[PDB]
Amino acid sequence: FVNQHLCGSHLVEALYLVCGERGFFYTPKA
Amino acid sequence: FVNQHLCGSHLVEALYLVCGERGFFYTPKA
Amino acid sequence: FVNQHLCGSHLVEALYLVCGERGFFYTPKA
Amino acid sequence: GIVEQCCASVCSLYQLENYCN
Amino acid sequence: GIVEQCCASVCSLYQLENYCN
Amino acid sequence: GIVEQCCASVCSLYQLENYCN
Ligand SMILES: [Zn+2]
Repeated sequence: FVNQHLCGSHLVEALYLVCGERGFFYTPKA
Repeated sequence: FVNQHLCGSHLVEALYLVCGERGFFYTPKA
Repeated sequence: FVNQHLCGSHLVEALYLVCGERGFFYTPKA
Repeated sequence: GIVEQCCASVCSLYQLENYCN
Repeated sequence: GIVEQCCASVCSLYQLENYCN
Repeated sequence: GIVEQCCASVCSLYQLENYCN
């Protein structure tokens, strides 16, 4: 696991991989 | 449904979701 | 097949399509 | 078209409903 | 949050482990 | 390599055929 530059859809996608069946919260500064 | 910034492949992908089995046309200014 | 601007994840993804079951090497300048 | 705006400015899914068959 | 940094700067997968349930 | 050009400039799928096994 290295340093990733993740923007937009690619970010919630990385969360899908890192959390899986645990689930996640996507809270961007509104 | 909010305002989306969609570029490149992410755009025809949003069309896939919005149209589905209806089908779509991808016409970018050439 | 036209000229594509491919960056980041979209690039290894284009390799998946172009190589398939042949396999590929992803070597970015480190 | 939408390709232009959806990328240069911003668009809505209801506007993308225009490009469907 | 992470949305901000993961895009403006850079983040690690172990930092993304924070947003899981 | 291609990573560099495919992103900084532009590349073709036939050039991506070079990175296959
Ligand atoms: Zn992208």
